[PDB]
Amino acid sequence: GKKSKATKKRLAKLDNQNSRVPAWVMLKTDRRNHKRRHWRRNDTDE
Amino acid sequence: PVYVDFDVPADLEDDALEALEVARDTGAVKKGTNETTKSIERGSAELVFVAEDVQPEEIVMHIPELADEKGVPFIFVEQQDDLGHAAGLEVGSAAAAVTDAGEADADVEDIADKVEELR
Amino acid sequence: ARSAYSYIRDAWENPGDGQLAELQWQRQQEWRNEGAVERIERPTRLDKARSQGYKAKQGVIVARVSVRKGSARKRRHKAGRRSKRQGVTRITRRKDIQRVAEERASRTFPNLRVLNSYSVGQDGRQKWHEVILIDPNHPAIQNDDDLSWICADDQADRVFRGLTGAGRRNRGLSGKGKGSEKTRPSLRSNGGKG
Amino acid sequence: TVLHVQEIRDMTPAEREAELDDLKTELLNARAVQAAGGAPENPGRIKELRKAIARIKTIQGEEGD
Amino acid sequence: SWDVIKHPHVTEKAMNDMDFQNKLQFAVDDRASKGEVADAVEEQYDVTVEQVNTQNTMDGEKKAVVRLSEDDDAQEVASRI
Amino acid sequence: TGAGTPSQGKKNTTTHTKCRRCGEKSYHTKKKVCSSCGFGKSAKRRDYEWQSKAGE
RNA sequence: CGCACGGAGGCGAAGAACCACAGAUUUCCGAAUGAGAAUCUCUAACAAUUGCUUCGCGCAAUGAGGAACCCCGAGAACUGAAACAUCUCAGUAUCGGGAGGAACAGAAAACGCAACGUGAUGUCGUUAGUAACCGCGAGUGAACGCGAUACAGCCCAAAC
RNA sequence: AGCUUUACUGCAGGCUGUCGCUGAG
Ligand SMILES: [Cl-]
Ligand SMILES: [Cl-]
Ligand SMILES: [K+]
Ligand SMILES: [Mg+2]
Ligand SMILES: [Mg+2]
Ligand SMILES: [Mg+2]
Ligand SMILES: [Mg+2]
Ligand SMILES: [Mg+2]
Ligand SMILES: [Mg+2]
Ligand SMILES: [Mg+2]
Ligand SMILES: [Mg+2]
Ligand SMILES: [Mg+2]
Ligand SMILES: [Mg+2]
Ligand code: NA
Ligand code: NA
Ligand code: NA
Ligand code: NA
Ligand code: NA
Ligand code: NA
Ligand code: NA
Ligand code: NA
Ligand code: NA
Ligand code: NA
Ligand code: NA
Ligand code: NA
Repeated sequence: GKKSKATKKRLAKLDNQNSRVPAWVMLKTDRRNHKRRHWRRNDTDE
Repeated sequence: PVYVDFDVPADLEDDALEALEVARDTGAVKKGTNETTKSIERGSAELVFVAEDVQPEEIVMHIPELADEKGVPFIFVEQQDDLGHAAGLEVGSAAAAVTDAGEADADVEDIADKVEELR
Repeated sequence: ARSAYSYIRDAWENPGDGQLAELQWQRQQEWRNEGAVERIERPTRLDKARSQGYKAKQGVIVARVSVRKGSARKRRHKAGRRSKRQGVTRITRRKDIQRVAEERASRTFPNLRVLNSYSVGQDGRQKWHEVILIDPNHPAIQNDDDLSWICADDQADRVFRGLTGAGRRNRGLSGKGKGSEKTRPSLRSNGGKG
Repeated sequence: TVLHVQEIRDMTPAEREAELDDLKTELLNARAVQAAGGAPENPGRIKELRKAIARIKTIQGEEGD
Repeated sequence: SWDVIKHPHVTEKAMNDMDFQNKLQFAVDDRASKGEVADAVEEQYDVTVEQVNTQNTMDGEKKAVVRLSEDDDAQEVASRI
Repeated sequence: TGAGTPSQGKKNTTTHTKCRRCGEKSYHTKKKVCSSCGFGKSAKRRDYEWQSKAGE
C-alpha cells in the first residue's frame, strides 16, 4: 500500500508507544505497558 | 399607469414644475402624499402634482378620484425625484400640492386649464 | 382628516375590486417569475408595514416570500400504522403558510431578525407575504427607542421559536381566558395538547 | 539562574536578540553532544537554556521588542 | 516559530557519509525543504552545501543528508560539536 | 463458495479510516463521510438521543 | 525539580516550590471560512448568506459547542381494552429548527363564586378525579375561584 | 410473521363533477 505522510507520522508514533516501561520508572515507583501491540496479533486503525 | 388616464406633453410638465418652484418661494406648497392628500381633503389645494414613477402604485392610486370629487385640479409628472426637487426637497416626492400658489396664479390657473382641456 | 395611508388600507380590504385588483393581476405576473425570497425597497402595503413596526430607516428590510398553497406535502407510511395514522391527503401542518414564509425569509438573512409580516395576495397555487426584518447590529437601530428592543440577545432567532406575531397567534395565545388552558404559557409546557 | 530577568531587561533590544541567537546555539550544540550520546552533559543546563530563551522571548514581547 | 535544524544525526552509517563522501546528516523540521535545509546548514556551520537529500523517517522526523563542497570538510565541521 | 471463511479472503479493501475531525477510525474514505461524528455530511456533530436510555 | 520513592544532575535568601489574580506564548485538524485533503497540501483569501456602505470584505452579522432544563415544528409502535378498528400507550419514543442563564408567558375585545364583584403573567397548595370526553366500554380529564410565592408597568400605528 | 382473496376496516393511486387561479363577447 502507498502511505501518505500523515499516515506515516501516525504509524511512527504507534511504533514508539510500543516500547517498554523504562527500567527506572520501576525503581522510581517502587514497582506494565497496557498498550503493547504486536504487528501480527493486534490491529492498528486506518 | 393604473391611475394615469391621460398623457401630459413634456412641455406642459416643464411649465408646471417651473410654476411649482416659484410657488414654494412665493406662496406655499405641500410635499408628501400624506400632506398632499390632506390638502385635497381640506380644500386648501389649488393644484396637486402626482408622480408617475411610483411603486407601489397604492401610495397614490387615490389622488385622481379624490381630487375630482373635490374640484381640486391635478397634474402628472414623469419623474419622482423631479417633483421632489421642484418642491424644494433633496429627496424625491411621490406627490405634492400647491397650497395657495403665489405669483404663479396666472400660469397655474392656465396649467389647470390646459390639463382640463387635455381631458 | 383621513390619512393617505388609510386609502392604501381601504384598498386592500378588497384586493379583488378596483385598481388594486388590476394592480395585482399584473404584479403577480412578475412575482411568479421572481424567486422564493425577493428583497424589495418599498413595502407594497405601506399602511400595514408602518402599522406593524416598519420605518423608512437603516437596518429595516422588507422581503416578499412565496410559499405553496394547500395541505402538507406528506409521504405515505412505509410500516405498520393503525388506520388512524394511515392518512396522507387530509393531513395539514400546524404552522400557517405565513409563519412558514417568515421563517424562509429569516433564513435568507442570517443576521437579521423578523419583526413582522403581512399578506400581499395569492394566485391559484401560491401565497405571497411580505416580511419586515431588522438588522439588530446597525446603530441606526440600536439607538431607535421604538426598535432597540429587538437587539437583545434573547431575541435571537425569534421567528424559529414562535416569538413573532403570527407566531404567537398560531400558537393559540390570542385569548387570555377560555380556550387557552393548553396554550399559555407555552405549548410544550402544556404537554403538546393545544 | 545564571541569567536573571533584570539582566534581560537591562539589555538593549539588539542585545536581547544577541543573547537569543547566542543561547539557541549553546542549545543546538548541547543537543548535538547528546545526539552523540555524549556523557559530558549537565542535564540541569540544557533545561535552563530552554527557559532562558523563553524568558528572553517573553521580555521582547513585553518591551515591544 | 520553528527552527530548520533539530540536531546532528550521528550513527555509523551517518559517519560513513561523513568520512567518505563529505556529507553531514541532520534531523530537520519535517516542514523544511531541501533548499531551506541547505541555507540553514550553511549559515549555521559556515560551509558551502552542494546537494541535500531528504527522507521522512519512521520516527516522525525528517532526515537530511547534506553534502558539502570540496572546500569544506565534513569530519572537521562535525568535530567542533 | 461458502459465504463464510472462504469469502473472507477478498477482504482487502480500505474503507473506514482515522477521521480528520473526531479522531475515530470511522471516516469512509470512499464515501468521504464519517460514520461516527458525521464529518463530511454534517457541519454539526453526529449525535442521537437513542445513544442512551430515554430517561438519560 | 507532577502522578513516580531510580540514576545523573540542577534550582532556591537575586526569596524557589506552592496558591490567587492578571498577562505572554499557544503547532495541525476541527463551525473551519483562499482552494483541495483520512490531521496533509497547493497559489493571498470573512468561503457561503446577509446588513451598512466611503459600493472597497471598508465596517459588521451568522455558522459550531454545552449536563440537562427551555421554545417552535415532525411524530410511531409494542401495550391497555383480557380479540380489535375509535379509544389507549401518547403528543410519549425518536426526528428537524433554535434561545438563555434560565427560557416561554405577560398588562384583558379577561373573568362571569352574575356582582354595588375580581383585576397583567408564571408557579406552588387546593378546587378534583369535580365539570367535560368515551365501541358512554376500557379509559381520558380541565377551568373560574381560593390560600400562597413574587409583584410592574409600559411603547408604537393614526389623528394634529 | 410472510402470503391470498368477491373476509372486516381503512390508505395510496386512477377516473369523474364541482370551487379557486379565472378574463372579453
Ligand atoms: Cl428571527
Ligand atoms: Cl372573582
Ligand atoms: K394501536
Ligand atoms: Mg524499534
Ligand atoms: Mg414554564
Ligand atoms: Mg524522497
Ligand atoms: Mg450471507
Ligand atoms: Mg480549507
Ligand atoms: Mg388488546
Ligand atoms: Mg371490550
Ligand atoms: Mg389524552
Ligand atoms: Mg374559565
Ligand atoms: Mg398473523
Ligand atoms: Na496487523
Ligand atoms: Na435571521
Ligand atoms: Na388542542
Ligand atoms: Na531526534
Ligand atoms: Na495557554
Ligand atoms: Na465573521
Ligand atoms: Na465589502
Ligand atoms: Na388482552
Ligand atoms: Na391478537
Ligand atoms: Na372512544
Ligand atoms: Na369566595
Ligand atoms: Na412467515
